Amino acid sequence: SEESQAFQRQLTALIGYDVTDVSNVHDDELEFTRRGLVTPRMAEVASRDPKLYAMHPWVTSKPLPEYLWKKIANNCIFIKIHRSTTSQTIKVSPDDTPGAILQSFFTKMAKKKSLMDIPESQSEQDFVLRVCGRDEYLVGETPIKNFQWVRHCLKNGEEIHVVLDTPPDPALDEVRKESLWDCDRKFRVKIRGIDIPVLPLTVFVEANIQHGQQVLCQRRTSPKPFTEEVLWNVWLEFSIKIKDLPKGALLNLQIYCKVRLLYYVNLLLIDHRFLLRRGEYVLHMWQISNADKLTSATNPDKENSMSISILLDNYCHPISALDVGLTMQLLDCNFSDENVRAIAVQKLESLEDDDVLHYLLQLVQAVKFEPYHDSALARFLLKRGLRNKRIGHFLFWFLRSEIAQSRHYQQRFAVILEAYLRGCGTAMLHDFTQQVQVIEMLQKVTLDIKSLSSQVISQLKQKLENLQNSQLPESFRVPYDPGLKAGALAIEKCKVMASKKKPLWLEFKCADPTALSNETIGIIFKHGDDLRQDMLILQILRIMESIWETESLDLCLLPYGCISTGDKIGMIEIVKDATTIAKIQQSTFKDEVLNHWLKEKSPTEEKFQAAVERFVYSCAGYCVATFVLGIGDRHNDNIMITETGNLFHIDFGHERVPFVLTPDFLFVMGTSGKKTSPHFQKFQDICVKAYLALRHHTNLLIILFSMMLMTDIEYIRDALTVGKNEEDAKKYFLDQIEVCRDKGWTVQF
Amino acid sequence: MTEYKLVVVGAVGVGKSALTIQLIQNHFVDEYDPTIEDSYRKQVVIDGETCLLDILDTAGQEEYSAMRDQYMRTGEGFLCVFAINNTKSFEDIHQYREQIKRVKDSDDVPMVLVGNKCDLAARTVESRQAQDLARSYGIPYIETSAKTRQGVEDAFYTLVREIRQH
Ligand SMILES: Nc1nc2c(ncn2[C@@H]2O[C@H](COP(=O)(O)OP(=O)(O)NP(=O)(O)O)[C@@H](O)[C@H]2O)c(=O)[nH]1
Ligand SMILES: [Mg+2]
Repeated sequence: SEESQAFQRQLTALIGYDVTDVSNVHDDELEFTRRGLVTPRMAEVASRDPKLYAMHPWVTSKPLPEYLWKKIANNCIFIKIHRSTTSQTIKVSPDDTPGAILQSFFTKMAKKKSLMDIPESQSEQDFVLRVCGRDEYLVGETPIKNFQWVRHCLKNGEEIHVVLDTPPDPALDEVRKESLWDCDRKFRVKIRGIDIPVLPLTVFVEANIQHGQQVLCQRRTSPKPFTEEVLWNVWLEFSIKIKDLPKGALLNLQIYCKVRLLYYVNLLLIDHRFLLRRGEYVLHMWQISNADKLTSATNPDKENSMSISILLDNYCHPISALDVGLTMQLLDCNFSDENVRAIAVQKLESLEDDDVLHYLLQLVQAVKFEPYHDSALARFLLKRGLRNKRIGHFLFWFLRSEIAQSRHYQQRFAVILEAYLRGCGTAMLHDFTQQVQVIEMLQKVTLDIKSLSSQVISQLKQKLENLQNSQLPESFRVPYDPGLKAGALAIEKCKVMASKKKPLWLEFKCADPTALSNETIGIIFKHGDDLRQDMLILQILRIMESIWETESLDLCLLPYGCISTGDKIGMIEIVKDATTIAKIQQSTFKDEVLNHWLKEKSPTEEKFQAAVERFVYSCAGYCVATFVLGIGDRHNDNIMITETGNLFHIDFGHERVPFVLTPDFLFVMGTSGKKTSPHFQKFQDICVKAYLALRHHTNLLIILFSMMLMTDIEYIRDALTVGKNEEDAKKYFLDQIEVCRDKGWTVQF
Repeated sequence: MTEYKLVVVGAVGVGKSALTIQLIQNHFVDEYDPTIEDSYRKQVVIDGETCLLDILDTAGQEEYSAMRDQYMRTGEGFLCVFAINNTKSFEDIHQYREQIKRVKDSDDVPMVLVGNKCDLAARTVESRQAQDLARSYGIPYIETSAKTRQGVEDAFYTLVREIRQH
């Protein structure tokens, strides 16, 4: 159908890759998978609730932290309900249902519906409690105490403002309609010969029968002058028998030139339908600059790539939270046994949307380690994404990102991404499409302005206007934050931060009227650096605050927003009322500076003593965390602090010193030189407490870290004092503090 | 479109919500609905200046006195209200006066002493006392009545003007 094709265009637009392509395919696994995923889709679509799906409540079954239960005074929690230019503070019990809270407020308005400005006729059942300024609803049979946003407010100590407005139309989430000659014969392959357009010793071929990173058999060929089309036409029979080939077995062919590896390509010996591969093959190889070294995909670049030629015999054919995360250990390169992997994914199904959100990235990457495209692991992601709009959001960008910069897996992630899009509803597709236009729009401007490297300062404003005038959406959903709708663009505040790369500082007027403020949305659109890094450091950082939460610890980390939107492109959230330590020292010189700035920003004296307490915790949170991740040694320029005293590192891309605990920091804790302080003591106590809390999960952390590097990790094992007991590790950290306590401004200047 | 942040404070029951809802919806509420903290906004044109009023309706019950510092800080102008048939509330007006000076470490904070419920016969707070006190504080004094709309718009606009003269 034409329409069916008009919609395909639309999808190929978000995906960024064409799945109907056949140019770089030596079979049909991709096509077969595209149809294999249809069932899981409809199945998930058919069972989801139109109401709750469209509202996508953010809740949690975890109990409430002690540091949070303490927060709520008596058995109540104040909530402010807004409508128009009116708002009221209502008392509510932690165990009160959003709907219950709404029945209350409504009865309290038995004769005042006019004040709030609630249409007398307008039923009460036709109202929903939405967080003001963002697309976060408080709905469903769930205690107000279990909504992430509440916990967020209680925690950060902010007030809870909900705007009484109308529920989304579920109708907006409409979804479109639509055996061998002998299994005892030792396997063997015929290497015809290599070939290559241009060229920079001698070279031979290496053929291995593999099952993951595990090499079974291995054969080579007679060395020959690395001409332009070396030939061999030799048979390489392996010791393995057809029947002995393991499911997912690979034919690894590598070109060696002490010999050096230059090229490599892989071929699935046992196709998805459990059938030995057979025939003539011309595989465009990959070139040396790991999971990429395992991909079964061939090189998209047919024009200028080393092509090896093989021939396989043919035959006759008629016509329980941080615990579950440990399961992710079975989903890396170490385990390739489909069965083993399945059990693992199964075990992951018991996770809640909130937890999947925390491992979504690790999991996505884990897909590269799968022998075939269709797998439980992909189906788990597909389903968990079609089931929840917030997961779906991040699953989109994570996939669209990999597709935008990894040709080794662009094909696979694409088939998966399309599977999702075909069932996330029409509304979702639209929102996705608007976002794509923007990140694809500002992307242009970034290159149009970075190629101009002040009058450029005006070039930015100019170009922004071009977009500003009928071309850029009236408003879009901030990528790193699905709950934030950035509307108008405040070109005035837009600039071009000067650094190695040329990041773009953009401000956007919130598109939400209920927004309890005139502040603007700050997003840094940066090109050049691969935001894949940051995302991983942040992803872990969050898994740490939860590790500490299960121990009543709030180190006050600030995992700002960051999402990779393409290749070496992406955006990073901007934290208002926050500057870098460097800038502060640049606005003066004395070890008291930082402490001064704080008090200078804190209104009341009681406010200052707060930032100090918060500084203490945040600083301990990052010290410990940055040390266990091996990124403590940093520059004042890469460290920021909020006017409320919440320290936090940024820009992740990694004399000697454990971490950053300069004089100015120590000063704020009321210490200097070699002395102590009640606050500095508190700092040490927290450090040690947090540090040990992380060691209680040393395993989870190593499995999470290694998984990354796969797409020496023996350092973190030391940072985590593995082997040593509490009383020993405790001393280990304290000592590290003393190191910073003596380096002063050595490493900083 | 200047935005004036006005705060209405006073004892419990003196009529801070009546005075407000009166000036907002131009209607007088008879039921007593104890307030914790309600907020209301209204685009008003004072002396042709066309501004925006941010009226904050605070609590009177000392059971929420904590949150006084919060608003007393962000507050641009205070409408110190008391009932003329209830002496206590009058005395309590000093309590608010001090905490505001303190919380704002100033002596010129824009304030307006408001005597309310003037439509009630049984007065117990002579206007001389109220005038003198107001005179002491160096701020205007305006008797009102959310029932008969007496002095209502005047009280609020006088505050907006106090905020302007400060
Ligand atoms: N006669 C008369 N009654 C009034 C006047 N203002 C308020 N009332 C009445 O006094 C009662 C309390 O008024 P209300 O505005 O709720 O007082 P409040 O100071 O805001 N109460 P709270 O301190 O608990 O927040 C109501 O029943 C109301 O009708 C007034 O000017 N005249
Ligand atoms: Mg009231």
